Amino acid sequence: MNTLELSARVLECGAMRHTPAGLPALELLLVHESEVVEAGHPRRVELTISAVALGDLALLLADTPLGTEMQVQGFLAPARKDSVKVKLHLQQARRIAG
Amino acid sequence: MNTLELSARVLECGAMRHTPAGLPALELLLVHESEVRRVELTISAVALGDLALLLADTPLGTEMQVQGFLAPARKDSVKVKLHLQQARRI
Repeated sequence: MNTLELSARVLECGAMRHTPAGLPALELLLVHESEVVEAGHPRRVELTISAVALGDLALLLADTPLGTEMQVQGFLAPARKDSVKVKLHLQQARRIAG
Repeated sequence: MNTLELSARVLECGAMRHTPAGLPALELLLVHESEVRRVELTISAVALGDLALLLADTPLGTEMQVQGFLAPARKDSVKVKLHLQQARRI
């Protein structure tokens, strides 16, 4: 089990790249903001996380306007081998239109 | 919406403490295993109140199913922490 669901705004949207096998790959920077209750107390949560799309989601998310609201889900992986930093690997994403 | 569901093994289980409000608090280190190399996801988790009592003194190596929200370890930190809202053994 490894699945993160998150609502966020696109803070940065990289240039479209491709793997050697020609697969589209895109890196984005997402910023999440919300209030949550912890142990029975209110708490502001502001999370910035790097996310990677590969394949069809990369094509879908390519050139997303900055500030765009999104709803994504995917799995967490270390940024780099043995890294304590984490990156979200997108499996689902949808661009919300205000 | 900010919810992470994760199966993991307890790599580190800290000593239980208490916040300035007398609330029980515990810090653990969890490791999740995935395939393609040997992908090893490590995640620092924090348990409060009742969950801290449940997880306190958990033997290392123990398999857990956890759920909660992610937040930065601190102001502008590049590191994250999983704030546990649910957790269960085996």
